[PDB]
Amino acid sequence: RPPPGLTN
Amino acid sequence: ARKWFYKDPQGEIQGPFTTQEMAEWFQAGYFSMSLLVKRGCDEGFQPLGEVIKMWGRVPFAPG
Repeated sequence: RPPPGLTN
Repeated sequence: ARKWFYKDPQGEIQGPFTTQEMAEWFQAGYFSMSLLVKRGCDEGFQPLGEVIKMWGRVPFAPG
């Protein structure tokens, strides 16, 4: 899971 | 322990995350040196590059 908010 | 926060480019605070979650994202390349980060107990957000300077090491690694 990508970090919330950083990759849209 | 869940204790890490960062601010996204839209200013929204994200967290709390474990040190291991932060380490994973750092090693994957998601975190630049300008990302604003703090632990819950800390006074203020600071850019990760400055956090590394303050701590003397990347804060998500073993010490």
